[PDB]
Amino acid sequence: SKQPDKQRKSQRRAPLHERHKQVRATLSADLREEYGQRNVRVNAGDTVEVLRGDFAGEEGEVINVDLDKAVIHVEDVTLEKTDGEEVPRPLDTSNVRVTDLDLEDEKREARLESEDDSA
Amino acid sequence: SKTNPRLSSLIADLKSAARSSGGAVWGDVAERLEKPRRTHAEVNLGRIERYAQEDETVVVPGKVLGSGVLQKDVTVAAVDFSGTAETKIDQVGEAVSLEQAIENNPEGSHVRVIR
Amino acid sequence: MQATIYDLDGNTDGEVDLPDVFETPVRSDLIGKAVRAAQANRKQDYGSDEYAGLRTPAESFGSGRGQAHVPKLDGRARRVPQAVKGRSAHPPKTEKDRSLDLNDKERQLAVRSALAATADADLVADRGHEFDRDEVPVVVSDDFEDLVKTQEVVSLLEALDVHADIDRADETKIKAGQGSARGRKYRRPASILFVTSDEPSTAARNLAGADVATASEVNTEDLAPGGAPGRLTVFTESALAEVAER
Amino acid sequence: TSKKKRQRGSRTHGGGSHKNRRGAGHRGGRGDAGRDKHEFHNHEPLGKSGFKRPQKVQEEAATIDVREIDENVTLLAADDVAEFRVDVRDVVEEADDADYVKVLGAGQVRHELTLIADDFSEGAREKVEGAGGSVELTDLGEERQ
RNA sequence: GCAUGGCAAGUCUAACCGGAGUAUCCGGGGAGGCACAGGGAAACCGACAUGGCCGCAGGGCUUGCCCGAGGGCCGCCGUC
RNA sequence: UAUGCCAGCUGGUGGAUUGCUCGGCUCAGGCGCUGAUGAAGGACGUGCCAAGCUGCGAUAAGCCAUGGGGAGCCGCACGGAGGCGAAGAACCAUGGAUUUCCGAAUGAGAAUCUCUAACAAUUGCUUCGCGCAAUGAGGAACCCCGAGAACUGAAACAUCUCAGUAUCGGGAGGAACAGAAAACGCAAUGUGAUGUCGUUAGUAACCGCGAGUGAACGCGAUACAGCCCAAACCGAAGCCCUCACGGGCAAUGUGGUGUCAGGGCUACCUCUCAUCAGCCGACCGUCUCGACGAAGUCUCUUGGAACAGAGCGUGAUACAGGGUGACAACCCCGUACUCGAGACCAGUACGACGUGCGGUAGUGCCAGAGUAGCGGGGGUUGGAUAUCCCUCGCGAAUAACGCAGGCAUCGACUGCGAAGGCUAAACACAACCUGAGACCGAUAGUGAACAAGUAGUGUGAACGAACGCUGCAAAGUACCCUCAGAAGGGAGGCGAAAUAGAGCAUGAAAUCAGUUGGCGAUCGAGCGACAGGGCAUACAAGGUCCCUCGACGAAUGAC
Ligand SMILES: [Cl-]
Ligand SMILES: [Cl-]
Ligand SMILES: [Cl-]
Ligand SMILES: [Mg+2]
Ligand SMILES: [Mg+2]
Ligand SMILES: [Mg+2]
Ligand SMILES: [Mg+2]
Ligand SMILES: [Mg+2]
Ligand SMILES: [Mg+2]
Ligand SMILES: [Mg+2]
Ligand SMILES: [Mg+2]
Ligand SMILES: [Mg+2]
Ligand SMILES: [Mg+2]
Ligand SMILES: [Mg+2]
Ligand code: NA
Ligand code: NA
Ligand code: NA
Ligand code: NA
Ligand code: NA
Ligand code: NA
Ligand code: NA
Ligand code: NA
Ligand code: NA
Ligand code: NA
Ligand code: NA
Ligand code: NA
Ligand code: NA
Ligand code: NA
Ligand code: NA
Ligand code: NA
Ligand code: NA
Ligand code: NA
Ligand code: NA
Ligand SMILES: [Sr+2]
Ligand SMILES: [Sr+2]
Ligand SMILES: [Sr+2]
Ligand SMILES: [Sr+2]
Ligand SMILES: [Sr+2]
Ligand SMILES: [Sr+2]
Ligand SMILES: [Sr+2]
Ligand SMILES: [Sr+2]
Ligand SMILES: [Sr+2]
Ligand SMILES: [Sr+2]
Ligand SMILES: [Sr+2]
Ligand SMILES: [Sr+2]
Ligand SMILES: [Sr+2]
Ligand SMILES: [Sr+2]
Ligand SMILES: [Sr+2]
Ligand SMILES: [Sr+2]
Ligand SMILES: [Sr+2]
Ligand SMILES: [Sr+2]
Repeated sequence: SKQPDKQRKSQRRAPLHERHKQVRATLSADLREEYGQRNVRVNAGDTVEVLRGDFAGEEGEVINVDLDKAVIHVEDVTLEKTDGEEVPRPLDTSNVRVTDLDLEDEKREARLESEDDSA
Repeated sequence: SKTNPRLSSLIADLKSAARSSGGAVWGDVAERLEKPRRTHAEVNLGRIERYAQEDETVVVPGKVLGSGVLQKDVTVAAVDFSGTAETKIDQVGEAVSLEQAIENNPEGSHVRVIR
Repeated sequence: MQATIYDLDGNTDGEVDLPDVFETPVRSDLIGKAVRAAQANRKQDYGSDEYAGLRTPAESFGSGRGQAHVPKLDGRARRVPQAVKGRSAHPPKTEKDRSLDLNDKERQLAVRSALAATADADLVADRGHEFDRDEVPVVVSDDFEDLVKTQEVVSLLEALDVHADIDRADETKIKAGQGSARGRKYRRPASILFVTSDEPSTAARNLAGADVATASEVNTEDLAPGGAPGRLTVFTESALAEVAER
Repeated sequence: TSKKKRQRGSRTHGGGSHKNRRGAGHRGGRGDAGRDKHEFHNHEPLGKSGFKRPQKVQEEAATIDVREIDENVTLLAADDVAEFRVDVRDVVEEADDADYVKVLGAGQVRHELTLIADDFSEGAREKVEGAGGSVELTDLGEERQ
């Protein structure tokens, strides 16, 4: 709807299958040309480049994708705890760009290459 | 506190002429138009026909309405005329805006006020 | 008077008689009234729950315990307007008539008057619109309706030295206040109004601040947004002629 | 600024002592209470008067004064012009939901007219004839005797 | 009641119908209301688009003298 | 200088203010019945660890199928351990499985359990056997049928009013109810079932003729639709159960005919497209859900972060709204366009099957009784003589008759056939779905943004709160010292900020601690206003002020 309360609400309360769209990220120039799409759902296999936060400029493999919190962990994009341990700093896919896809799954690859559908 | 910008300008123009030319009617008419709308003239043709005379411009400090019959060939000057009024008047004389009259007669001479 | 017709390239292509209505004396008070009424007529009825604060058997103890005679329940004051959780004394009511009447003649006069304000460059410029043209409104060949791409309307407006107004409207304002909590965060200047004849211009409608309308039903509001007369308009060959009998 | 808008801070909002604006006692009773006692003034007096005939035994005549007819003779070009001849029935409005048309004699008649109507008043005729005109009583008008 | 505004011997549409940019808005809809004649319980009858005199504003003139809307005092008319 | 007064400063207390919105409020459109095939509701269970909420039911946050979906998942809820998922999980849609006990609660009983095969109870059919069936209870209001106040108004009060309102009893549906004239009565050569909306109209009518109460016909609209019996004349030509056999019903009449364009019958003309019954079966439209979906994440500067400024560029049938570390059409979800499905419209419209419309003449063959109507007594209504109903009593005609047209009777005239029945659409409500907003913005708005009908009160009926905000990211503070210490403190680490460190954005006043200026242990009380002195004062946002003399010099006015 046009009402802000309903918009945020339908986003926070969206069922799991509707949350994939909350972890989508724009594709690199090459990939957009290759699959005829502007973006895709970031997978734990993909490689990505950070374009906005304090880690803008870095690239790395996606190590985790959390649909519950709609965020992703990217290798080496971490924070140093008090005890010294190194933990990941969650990223919104909206500040990221996919530069390499993990197509180990026929379905995803098939979905990506089809035209009537987007992956 | 008039709302109509045209009525507001007509009043200003009426004062300009009364003060510049040797007209006392225009300033007089101005004063009446400044009064509340309910006091403005609402005259039918039957009244103009009864008290007007040719070559003497009839001045109505209000609006002219179409009831009655006008035969005399007179020039009626009013703030406004109803559609029918302006039609009947033009058939045997002429209907003019108070704005034109002020221009063709800034001195405001040979004029008869009717209400 | 006469109005110059323009082709999709922006080049002059003849001219037609500007209909008499465009000579109607400009009446900003009547126009303002017409807009005021249209704006009020779309407002929704509202009001607080009629039993709000009244769902309690709270009673006053009267004199005797050194307390004010205020209805209380479980040692808590209630119901009365001065009580926290008490009823609203004179709240908004659903039964209230929030519409405004307007005689048809008076309304129609306003439309004609707003149409006429459209043919006065000085007024249009006073209203705020940006443009480097002398003749107004802008009249264009009926082929304008056949356009499809927004960008194609862009080219034409640039050719007509009128695109500057869209640049003006290409700035949204994030309003001060809580309207934002209700979906009214943004607002923006009103730019060009496109009046066609068969259907509203789908090609022009998305332009910043643009409004599209049809000659048979263009109203005081699109002709004078907010009640301010003199909107930079662009008519269609046939629109111009159709508008003549409004 | 309206009167209402200036009341804040006044305490009594123009009511005088704050003991005045209470219930109906401040109005001497509700509605028309006391119309024969404390507030009898200017009230129509008590009592019955006259009677009414049944609504379907009542006749509502459609009337018109010669003045109206006569002032619009030329304009009524869509109506006979002889040595004017006018059937009032085709002139009077509301001449359908009326039981008949009657010509009244208010005003002057500066033309010779041949009027056709269900009924005329004495003065209506005196004037119409006196101006070189005539009056024709319709068939329905044949209810005088 | 009043102030403002539209139209004016008329004025306004109501429900509702069509259109559309779809609660806005454009067009249509005069059913009906109020006004355009009154008086009389009723039956029933049915009036000054001016006849006289004052005179404010305003206008005119040869600068007191004319014309004098509105207004004032009367006549006269309709009806009981 | 104690006790102390006034103002401020630093820190607290407190949670105002500003900003924010997962909640309300209101409007609009759509939709709309559930239950003995055991509902709605409740109880008790159910998780690896599980108190609350949610889900579920001993198969217990779930089992199966088909389609969608997709590389993740194991609810709210970010734990530990562990597990599931390419044998395609999660999740979503549709259909199915499981579905404890109490509950209409139905074998009997009982505070959710127990005792010894159960439609308990009332009914219909009946194979007279619970064999086949029905009822019961629920639902926000809406709807129909009954029972029916008072405060109040009348400035008292009794008729009247509040009001056929509140509340009570019974009952149906998705809508109800009404409905094809014994009508109307703009009286007519006129209208033509019924709701409803606008108007007629605060009119007619009522009324301590007071206060007050208050229609209708008509008209303009919405939507439209008309039919079936009883009897005459026929007289078993019939219906129900069962696969069948067979059984039950039915002469106290099943079935045919017929239904005011009256009908039937006898004699004829012509003809059927009326009606009734059944078959088939939508378009469109509306509501919802879904698929697809353009174009920057370029430079410099500031910043913790660019969504800022400046510069360059792009889409737009898309510049609605939201999200993203700050003002985003072009980063993400969407949005426009186009497309798909379900629901409603509707088993309706259309089409087709069968039936057969209608007209003439004759015929006193048929046509609804405690009725029509009158009287006694009440209620009710605008209903006045002239509303509608109840009750007691009386009580008719038979179409060649009868009722109505606002007092009664009789004639005339006009209308119409009561005492049998059914009937779509247009209208009410808001539970449910979706959308919307000059509504409120956490003492507001719901009682309820939070454990909310929660905590809690009352024997019970019933009553009933308060509590929103760390941060961009938990990076949610490692190590050390102190201490009885997982407390607290100190030092330290993180972050732009810890004066963001847990009811953790901001942080008012009242007020408290410490402290600065002024006053202060010989002095008097609306706490001040106006003058004038002391003391005090970083900048900024005010820059004037003082003395000699001179110029001007009102009223007044000298030694
Ligand atoms: Cl007049
Ligand atoms: Cl009468
Ligand atoms: Cl009728
Ligand atoms: Mg692809
Ligand atoms: Mg409240
Ligand atoms: Mg504010
Ligand atoms: Mg039992
Ligand atoms: Mg009383
Ligand atoms: Mg009563
Ligand atoms: Mg009394
Ligand atoms: Mg009543
Ligand atoms: Mg009636
Ligand atoms: Mg609250
Ligand atoms: Mg805080
Ligand atoms: Na309550
Ligand atoms: Na309202
Ligand atoms: Na008071
Ligand atoms: Na009318
Ligand atoms: Na529904
Ligand atoms: Na639990
Ligand atoms: Na179940
Ligand atoms: Na049963
Ligand atoms: Na049995
Ligand atoms: Na009283
Ligand atoms: Na009393
Ligand atoms: Na009474
Ligand atoms: Na009529
Ligand atoms: Na982003
Ligand atoms: Na009654
Ligand atoms: Na009786
Ligand atoms: Na009748
Ligand atoms: Na609060
Ligand atoms: Na001082
Ligand atoms: Sr979750
Ligand atoms: Sr969660
Ligand atoms: Sr006492
Ligand atoms: Sr007063
Ligand atoms: Sr009170
Ligand atoms: Sr009074
Ligand atoms: Sr008295
Ligand atoms: Sr009429
Ligand atoms: Sr009109
Ligand atoms: Sr006079
Ligand atoms: Sr019909
Ligand atoms: Sr009968
Ligand atoms: Sr009679
Ligand atoms: Sr609070
Ligand atoms: Sr509420
Ligand atoms: Sr008690
Ligand atoms: Sr520290
Ligand atoms: Sr001096």
